Amino acid sequence: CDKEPIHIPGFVQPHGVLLAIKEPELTILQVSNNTYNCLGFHPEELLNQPLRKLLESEQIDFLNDCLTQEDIQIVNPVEFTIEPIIFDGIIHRSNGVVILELEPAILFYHLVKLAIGKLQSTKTVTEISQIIVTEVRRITGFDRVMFYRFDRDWNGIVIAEDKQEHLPSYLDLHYPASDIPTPARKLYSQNWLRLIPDADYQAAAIVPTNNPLTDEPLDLSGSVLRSVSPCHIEYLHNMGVKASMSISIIKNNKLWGLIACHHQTPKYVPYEIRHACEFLGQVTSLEIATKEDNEDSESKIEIKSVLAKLVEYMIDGLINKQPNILNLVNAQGAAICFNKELYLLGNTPEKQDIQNLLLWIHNNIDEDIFYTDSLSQVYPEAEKFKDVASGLIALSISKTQNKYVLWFRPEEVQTVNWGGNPELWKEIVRLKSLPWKSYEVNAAAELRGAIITVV
Amino acid sequence: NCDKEPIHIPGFVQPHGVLLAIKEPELTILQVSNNTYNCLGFHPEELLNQPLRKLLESEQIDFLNDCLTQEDIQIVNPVEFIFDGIIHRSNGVVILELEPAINYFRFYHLVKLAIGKLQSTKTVTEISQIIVTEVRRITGFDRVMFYRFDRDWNGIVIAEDKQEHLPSYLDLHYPASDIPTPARKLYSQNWLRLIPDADYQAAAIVPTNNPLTDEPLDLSGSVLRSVSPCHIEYLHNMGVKASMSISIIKNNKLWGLIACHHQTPKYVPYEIRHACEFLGQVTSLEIATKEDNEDSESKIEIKSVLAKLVEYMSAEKSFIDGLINKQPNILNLVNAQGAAICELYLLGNTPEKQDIQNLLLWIHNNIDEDIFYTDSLSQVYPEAEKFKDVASGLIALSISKTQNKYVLWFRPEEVQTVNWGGNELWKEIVRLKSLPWKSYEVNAAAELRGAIITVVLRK
Ligand SMILES: C=CC1=C(C)/C(=C/c2[nH]c(Cc3[nH]c(/C=C4\NC(=O)C(C)=C4C=C)c(C)c3CCC(=O)O)c(CCC(=O)O)c2C)NC1=O
Ligand SMILES: C=CC1=C(C)/C(=C/c2[nH]c(Cc3[nH]c(/C=C4\NC(=O)C(C)=C4C=C)c(C)c3CCC(=O)O)c(CCC(=O)O)c2C)NC1=O
Repeated sequence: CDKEPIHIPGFVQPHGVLLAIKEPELTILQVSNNTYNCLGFHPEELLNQPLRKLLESEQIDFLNDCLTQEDIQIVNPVEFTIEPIIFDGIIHRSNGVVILELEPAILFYHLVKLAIGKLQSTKTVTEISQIIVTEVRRITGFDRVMFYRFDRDWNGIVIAEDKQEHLPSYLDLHYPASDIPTPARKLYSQNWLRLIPDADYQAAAIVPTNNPLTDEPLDLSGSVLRSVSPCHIEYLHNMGVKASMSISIIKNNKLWGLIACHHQTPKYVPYEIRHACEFLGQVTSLEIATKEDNEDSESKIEIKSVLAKLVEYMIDGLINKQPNILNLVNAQGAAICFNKELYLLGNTPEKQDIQNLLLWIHNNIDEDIFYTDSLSQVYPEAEKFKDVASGLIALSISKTQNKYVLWFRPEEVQTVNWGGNPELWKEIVRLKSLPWKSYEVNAAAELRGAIITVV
Repeated sequence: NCDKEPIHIPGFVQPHGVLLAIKEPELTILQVSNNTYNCLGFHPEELLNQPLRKLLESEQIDFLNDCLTQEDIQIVNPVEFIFDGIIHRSNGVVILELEPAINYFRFYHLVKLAIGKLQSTKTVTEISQIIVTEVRRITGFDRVMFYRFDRDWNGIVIAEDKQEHLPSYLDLHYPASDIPTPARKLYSQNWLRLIPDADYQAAAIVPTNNPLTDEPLDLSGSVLRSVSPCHIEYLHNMGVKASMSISIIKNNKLWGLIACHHQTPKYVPYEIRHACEFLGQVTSLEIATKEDNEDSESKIEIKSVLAKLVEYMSAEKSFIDGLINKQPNILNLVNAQGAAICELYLLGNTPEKQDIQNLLLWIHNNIDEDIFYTDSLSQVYPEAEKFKDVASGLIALSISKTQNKYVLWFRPEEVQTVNWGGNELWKEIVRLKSLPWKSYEVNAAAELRGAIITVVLRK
């Protein structure tokens, strides 16, 4: 599945025409199969003929001036005419042979400028998600538009949705990482927009399948007409999705998420709308990456500040004054266990249970800092106090002196709603606290030296 | 003072257009610019609490209602009433601005080519030169300058495309006083601004207050809004009789301005205006992407330097020998040219012994923080003037304030020659001051203190 090269299917979607054209002669090296019905010329009539076979010398002068540019895509939304049939066209190099793609014409900043400032006023990522799904639905008119964030395991989840009122909601449904394989994620990373105008499309083959000069298969990663994987066309047929459009939300040059637009009737997206939506991806990708670092750096500076108030306080100021020890790592409870002395704070396991956990940590843990979001899986007795200390951060200030600090977090029962995973599927996570942030555990490890310093 | 001027409600508008403040949804023309009688054939008193239908054809107000049904009217701008109309709701009454209506295939083609050239850039300076060149090629203004703002809100001409004979204002800093806070906010709201004729006589709106609510007409969204007198006096002072500006915006803050200037009067059509405004939006997103990626690269390499330093401290008998002798060393962490780990251990271009000893004396006697930094050590410690050549910028890292365990970084003085346009030329020499410390460098210094204490307590 991840081994399958979707980027070189050897086929294209019927609605457009593909022409791999070598340069400088502009000889037509490769064509699709729908070159006849769409362009009139039969596929054998076009092969190895120079591009002047179907284009005017003035349009060819235009295309050659486009070839002079450092990147041809600066001119990309080209308009050619070939019965004065009109075609929007896409130009891009791949394996040297310039791919040209023709989609028939339909007879833009105002559409986006509302959305740009509407995104500029956002505060949280979820606001960006809801605003962008609503705006993409209003611009496109798709029956369904879902913002779909990837997680640390590259699982999907419908973080936002805007749909037909009669359609079922897929909100906050998780999907397995298998549903979007690695080659698909790479093509989404390299393509701002992906389009499947009709799920019932009969693929037209690229004849010859290989480039006549190089024998290499034609690379179609940047091709807007690239054939869909049947493994996904069958999935669209299962859902009734006769039209599909994905906008790749990218952050740190990697696929932060997707915006999927499913339409029950088959739907062709005008280039002026594709320009409006592909531009909206750059705005959403920037507003998300900017809002995310603000929530993280402000969280990181805040954890750094409460440690500073703790250091100036100093056992006295750790458990007493307003920025207390459990504020440092956002714990629910805490226990300072110095020798036979025990200082509880917040909600903690009873003193016998804490002494048992301390004997366990003295036997097992061999590091100054140890942390888990589910203590029950390593210290099974913790199941009795899962509701006060499902999560633990042990800070062994001194192994020989029996000096420990134990942060405690309550169980966080999670109800993960999958669309199947190896129909609806609830997954009930339990004995698991809210996971520790990395900076919280780093501040907890730093607190050991901050405690030793005040001797 | 100048920062407390309500420029958004002059009560007047630029003569070249006609403003009509109409109350929704009756299309009742509550307010008109006084110049209606000349360019419209209708006296200002003829359209007061009158329906808009008396002035516009019913075939055109039928489209206007379909525009008003939308959540945002601006999608329909410019309406074709021969006049170009701009509709935008503001302060109750919707505003209808009418301008005379002035093929153009090369214009849109080079517009998209300019958008692609902006997307092909890799540094902010390339975006600056490209956007000024393209806006000049699109508009024909005699002068086009990119005007980046300072953290002190000083301007600076970072890019310029001007006439061959015109003076170059490049690199000239300008005082923040030139752009008062309300003007900065209005430029943060209105993305494009035009004064077609600096010598214009303002057209008053009758009534000045809203007839139904005794409120000023909020011209903040108006494209015909009259300029404040001070800006027009400056336009007379340097003789540019027509101006355009494109707001560059990042994080909802005015990151800069693309100032256009013309010796002759110029009347930019709404099509070229909207194209330049979209180019400014593209330039804003591109500059934000470049700056964020550059900050991410510098932060990642600084974290890698810190990780290598921690690995050296964990793989050497004394951590000072892993911080100094090994490469990357402690200088790589904060981009310093000198260092001194206090005993004492020098590294690189540092003040000589007894000079650094006096610096540690002043540090123990005065500084009262875990970490301290300044780009001009001499102005808080005069003795540093004797060694400003090697240590004008300092980072004092208080590993242990009590027993005097310190780490100091040093930067040489970098003399700056700030060529000001005002308090004509006003060159200002800045000395006794090193290059400014970047915030991530100070963060790396504090993280180095924490990692040093951790590896020390490992012993
Ligand atoms: C309710 C459940 C549910 C799931 C799981 C789901 C997954 C899923 N699979 C794909 C495409 C999707 N899926 C696959 C491949 C596979 N995927 C597989 O599960 C297997 C076995 C293969 C094949 C080996 C590919 C290669 C692509 C990308 C195709 C393209 O965009 O051209 C998308 C993107 C759809 C679009 O952009 O139009 C989604 C959301 N959608 C849903 O609604
Ligand atoms: C020779 C070069 C040159 C300079 C330096 C210049 C100044 C200048 N001052 C302002 C803002 C600027 N400046 C002021 C005000 C003031 N101005 C003052 O000198 C004082 C003392 C005040 C305050 C009382 C205002 C009110 C505005 C905003 C005007 C507006 O758009 O409403 C702009 C941006 C306005 C626009 O986009 O047209 C410019 C270009 N224009 C030029 O052509």
